[PDB]
Amino acid sequence: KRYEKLDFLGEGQFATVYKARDKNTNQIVAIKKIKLKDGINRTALREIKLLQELSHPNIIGLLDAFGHKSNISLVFDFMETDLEVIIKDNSLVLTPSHIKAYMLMTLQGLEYLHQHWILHRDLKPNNLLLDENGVLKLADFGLAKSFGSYTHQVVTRWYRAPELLFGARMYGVGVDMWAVGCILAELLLRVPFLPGDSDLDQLTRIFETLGTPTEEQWPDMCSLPDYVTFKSFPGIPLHHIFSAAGDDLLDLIQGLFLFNPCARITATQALKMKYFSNRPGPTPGCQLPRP
Amino acid sequence: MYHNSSQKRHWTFSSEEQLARLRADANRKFRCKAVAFLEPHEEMTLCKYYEKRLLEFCSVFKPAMPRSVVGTACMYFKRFYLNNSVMEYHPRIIMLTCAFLACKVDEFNVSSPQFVGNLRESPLGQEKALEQILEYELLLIQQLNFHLIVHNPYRPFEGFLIDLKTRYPILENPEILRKTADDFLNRIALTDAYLLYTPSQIALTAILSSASRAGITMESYLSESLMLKENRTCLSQLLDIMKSMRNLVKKYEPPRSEEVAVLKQKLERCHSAE
Amino acid sequence: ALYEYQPLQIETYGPHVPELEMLGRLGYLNHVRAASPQDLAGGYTSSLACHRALQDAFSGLFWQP
Ligand SMILES: CC1(C)CC[C@H](Nc2ncc(C(F)(F)F)c(-c3c[nH]c4c(P(C)(C)=O)c(C#N)ccc34)n2)CN1
Repeated sequence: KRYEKLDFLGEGQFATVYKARDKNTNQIVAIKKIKLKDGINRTALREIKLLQELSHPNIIGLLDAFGHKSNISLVFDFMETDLEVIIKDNSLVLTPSHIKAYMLMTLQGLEYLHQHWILHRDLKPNNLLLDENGVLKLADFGLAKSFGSYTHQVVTRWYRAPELLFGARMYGVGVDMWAVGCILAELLLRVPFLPGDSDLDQLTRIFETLGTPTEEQWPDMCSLPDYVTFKSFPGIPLHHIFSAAGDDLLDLIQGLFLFNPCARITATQALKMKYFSNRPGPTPGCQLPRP
Repeated sequence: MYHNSSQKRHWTFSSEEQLARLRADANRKFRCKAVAFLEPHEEMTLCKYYEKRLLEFCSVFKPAMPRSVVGTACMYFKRFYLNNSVMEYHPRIIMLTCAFLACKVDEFNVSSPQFVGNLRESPLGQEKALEQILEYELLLIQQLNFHLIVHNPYRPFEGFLIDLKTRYPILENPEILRKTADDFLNRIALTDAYLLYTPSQIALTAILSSASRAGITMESYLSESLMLKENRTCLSQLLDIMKSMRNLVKKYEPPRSEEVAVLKQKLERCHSAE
Repeated sequence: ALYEYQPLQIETYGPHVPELEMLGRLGYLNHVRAASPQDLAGGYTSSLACHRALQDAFSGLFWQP
C-alpha cells in the first residue's frame, strides 16, 4: 500500500505485526497482517468493528485497514512498549505512583470500554501497550466482545478469573477486573501472581493464595458448569502477599480479587476508590518508565 | 453506543436530497469510467428489489440468523449502493457479501460452507458464489468505510418497552404495541429512514405509530416521561422527525415485478459487456 | 497532582438513563429477565441487560443530522 515495512515486531496466533511507516506521514504505525475458504479472519473483523466505535485515549486507535481478497492488514499506531516488558524489566523500579498511573489508565480505558458495553477479555501486561508519551492503551481487541446481551476459554491463564476457570459462559466486567487485579499483583510482585499451568492448577493457586471461596463469599459458585469443590485453604493474608501495599491498595486489591465478580469492583467503582485519589499522585504519562 | 458511533457520524444523512445526490453521483461516475445504462431511479428500483432479496436470504438462513445480523446486512446493502452502482457490482452478489460480513461482525459464528449451504443452487453454484463472496468481502468493507457496527432499532425498541412498562402505566401493557411496531420497523427498513434518522427515533416512531394505530395517544410519554415539557422545541424536533418517517413509509412504493424484470435484463447486460 | 474521579460526560442526545443500581429500586428489573444462578456466579445480572436496553432506547433520540 502506502506503507514501508520496517521491523518484525512479532507474530502470534492470528497475525504477524510489523512496525511500518505510511509513505504519507512521519508517524510510525504497527500493521497487523492477518493470516488465513473462511474469508477475512474474525479476529481482524473483531478489531475493525470495535476500534472504529471506540474513541478513547486509553484504547488503541485503528488508523486504517487494507488488503486483497481474504487477507487484510489492520493499521494501528505503534506503541513503543507494553506493561509486560515494564513488569519483567528487573532494573526498573515500580514506585506506587507508577503502579497507580498504569492502573488508572487501564481503568479509564476499561471504564470507557465497559460504558460502551465491551469487555477486552484478554487483559494481561503485554496487551497494555504504552505509547512513547506514556499513555497506556488497551490493545489486542482480537478477543474483545460486547456484553449486556460468551466463552470460558478467554483471558491467558494467569489473569483468568475463577468464574472463567469454573466455566462461566456469561460474565461482565469482572473478567477484566480480575485481570486488572492480576496485572496489579504483578506490578507489585514483579512476576505472575498465579502462574498456574492448567485450569485445575490456576484454580488451585487461586484458592491457595486467596483462600477457597464459600457460598458466603460467592453466592451461586456451585452452579458454575465446570465447578468442582477444592479443599479449604486459609489463603495468604493480602498484607503477607503485598507487604509494600498500603491499606488503600489492599482495599483496591481486595475488591479486584473478590470472588463474587458482582461484588468485585467495577472500573468506575475502582476509579472512585480512595487508592486513586490518595496522596501519591498517579504519575504523568511523560514520567512513567520507558523499559 | 449510537451517540458516538460511526453510524451517526457518517451514515445518517442530512436529507434524502443528500441520499439521491450520492447515488446520482455514483451512477454518473460509473458512466464516466465505463465510457473511459440504468438511470438512478432504476438502480434504486433494483436496490429496493435486492434489499428484499437480502431479507429473504437472511430469513431462511439455516442456523437461525439474529435480527441484528439481518439488520446489519440490510444496512451494509443500503450503504454500499449509496456510493456504488449496481452496474459495477452485481446486487445479487453484494447482498451475499452483506449477509456474510454481518454474520462475522455480529459474532454469529457460522462457517463459510454452511453460509453458502443456504443458497438455493447446485453445489458448483454454492462454491462459485462463495468464491465471489470472498472476492467482494474486502471491497464491501472498503465501501462501508470500515464502519462495520450497525445500530439497529431493535435494542432501542427493547429499552422503550422496558421504559414504558416501568414509567408509563397510562399504556397499561406496552407489549401489545410490539407486533405492529415490529411491522412498522420492517416498513421503515424498506425506506431510506435507516440512512436518515437514529435507531432510537425509528424505534420510537415505530412505537408511536403502533400507539397511534391502537388509538393510544402517547403524547404524555414524550412530554412528561421523556421530559420534553422542559424543552418544547426538542418535543417538536422529535415530532417533526417522527412525522417525516411516517411520510417515508407512506411515500415508499415497492419495485414492480414487471418493471424489475426489464431492469434486471438491463443489469445482466451491463455486466456481460465491458 | 492528585486524581479525582470525574465521570465520562459523553453526550447521549437522549432522555436521562436511570443509573444501574437504581434499576431495581425504580422497578425496571421487573421488566427484564432475572439472571440465573450460573449467570450470577459468572457476574452477569439482570441489571446489565436492562441498563443497556434503556441506554440504547435513549441514545440519539433528540439528535438531528
Ligand atoms: C516488545 C514491545 C513491548 C515493543 C514493540 C510492540 N509495539 C506495538 N505497537 C503497536 C501494536 C498494535 F497494537 F498496534 F498492534 C503492537 C502489537 C500488538 N499486538 C502485538 C503482537 P500479538 C501477535 C500478541 O498480537 C506482537 C507479538 N508477538 C507484537 C506486537 C504487537 N505492538 C509492543 N511489544
